[PDB]
Amino acid sequence: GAMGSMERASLIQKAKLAEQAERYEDMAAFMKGAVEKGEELSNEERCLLSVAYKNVVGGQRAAWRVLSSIEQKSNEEGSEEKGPEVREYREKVETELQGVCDTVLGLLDSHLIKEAGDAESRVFYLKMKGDYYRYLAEVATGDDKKRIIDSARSAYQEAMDISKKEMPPTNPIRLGLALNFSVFHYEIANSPEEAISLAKTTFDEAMADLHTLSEDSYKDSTLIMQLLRDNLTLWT
Amino acid sequence: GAMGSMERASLIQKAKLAEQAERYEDMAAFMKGAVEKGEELSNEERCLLSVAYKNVVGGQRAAWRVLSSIEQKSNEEGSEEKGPEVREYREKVETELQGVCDTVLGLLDSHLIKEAGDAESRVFYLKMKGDYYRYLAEVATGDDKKRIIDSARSAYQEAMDISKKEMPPTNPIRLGLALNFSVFHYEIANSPEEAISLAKTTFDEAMADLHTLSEDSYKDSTLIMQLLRDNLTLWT
Amino acid sequence: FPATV
Amino acid sequence: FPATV
Ligand SMILES: *SCCNC(=O)C(C)(C)Oc1cc(Cl)cc(Cl)c1
Ligand SMILES: *SCCNC(=O)C(C)(C)Oc1cc(Cl)cc(Cl)c1
Ligand SMILES: [Mg+2]
Ligand SMILES: [Mg+2]
Ligand SMILES: [Mg+2]
Ligand SMILES: [Mg+2]
Ligand SMILES: [Mg+2]
Ligand SMILES: [Mg+2]
Repeated sequence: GAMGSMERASLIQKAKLAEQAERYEDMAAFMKGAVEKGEELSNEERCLLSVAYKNVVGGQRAAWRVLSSIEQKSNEEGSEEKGPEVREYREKVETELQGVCDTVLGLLDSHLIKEAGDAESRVFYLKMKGDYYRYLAEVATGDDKKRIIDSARSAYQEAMDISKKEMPPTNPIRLGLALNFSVFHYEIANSPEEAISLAKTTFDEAMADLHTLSEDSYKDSTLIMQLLRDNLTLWT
Repeated sequence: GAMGSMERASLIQKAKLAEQAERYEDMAAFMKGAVEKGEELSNEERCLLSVAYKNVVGGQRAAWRVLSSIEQKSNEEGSEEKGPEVREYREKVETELQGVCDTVLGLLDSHLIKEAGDAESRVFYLKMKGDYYRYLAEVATGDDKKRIIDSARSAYQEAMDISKKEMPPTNPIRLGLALNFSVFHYEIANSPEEAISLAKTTFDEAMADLHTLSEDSYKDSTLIMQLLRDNLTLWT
Repeated sequence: FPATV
Repeated sequence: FPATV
């Protein structure tokens, strides 16, 4: 690894600098280097890892969607044959996105998840595993597509099971997991009723628990609750 | 070159796709591949080349400024010693920016400028040469700093001389050159009076020539004239 | 994009 | 940034 010679603390410091500079590819490479030191991650470090890769893959997904839309319009009837270039370039972006997903899933499997014993770490990593299989599913078309979808479902489900037993309904990790699993149901599993039911039940159970929270915790929980409501409004 | 096996037309097509997808690093690599085919560039292709690299280096410059600001605040009195990490990471971004500038200047020198015989191409490339030496000057501190500044000045000056002889005062290339050379004077050469004089004279001479233009040409010329006025307002 | 975090 | 093109 190109980060193997840098101190763990220096990698974390530089990931924070990269975030301030909006250099998310650098941020992700620094956090990959920190994970590969082999020590468990703190809550803040997990946040840095997730934010870095979410921004990298988010840009790739946005580009993939632009190119896929152009590719589909070029394949309708009446469109002029533009040659292989749109498909080739969509494939190039797709392969780069798959590579990033494989990298994150590799960090989770070697060995973040197996060493995560507390609910807050284990749920966070299993949510990430579901997210990155979900991103693979968005672009999947081959023999393993159903297994990719089910790998996302399985990871999200294990995270949900732990979160329901070990975390309050307002815990932002539990809320963010439910938000994303609900989107998985809607966009990946073709299960809009499950997506809506999960978002509504999550929202209502969190609402009933807000009275236990400090002002700071209330702000974090209500932020994600608003995203749940935003999706419910989009879907109903 | 990694683009050596791709058709020139496919490189141009993919540069346009990359622009639509906001993938400017890809766009620049595609346009670098197209330049290296050895044929001269059309007006649209010059635009694709310039927009691609302007966006790449613009992001690098923005990141460099964030990191340089943090580095300076860490070097004031009373600040806590944070170690070498801020300098190291600023240097990393700086070296990547210098590499991009060297790449563009290398394309201009081998062999875009020497084959550019029409005013619209030659002025455009000499403006680019001034721009990329200007970006090198923004980060320069060594023995060659004055020569980097003068390389920008020399390129801009040759472009100005050609533009004044061969182009109308409303030509958008002539206007964009004057805009950027004026910024060079203000920000690089510590010559604010020259920057202001150049922006004002450029604006006034273009104003007096707008009556010759079609509606389409008027829109392009007045767009850059507004940038000249914006800078004049910032500086006076 | 529906919202995800 | 002053404006450049
Ligand atoms: S981990 C980033 C800090 N937390 C948040 O920004 C938020 C309150 C939105 O919660 C949250 C963020 C992320 Cl990236 C993931 C989850 Cl599960 C929750
Ligand atoms: S080359 C891009 C097309 N032209 C323009 O957008 C504009 C009218 C702003 O003119 C212009 C752009 C660029 Cl990138 C460079 C110059 Cl010199 C002029
Ligand atoms: Mg160590
Ligand atoms: Mg593929
Ligand atoms: Mg249920
Ligand atoms: Mg050929
Ligand atoms: Mg240096
Ligand atoms: Mg003069």
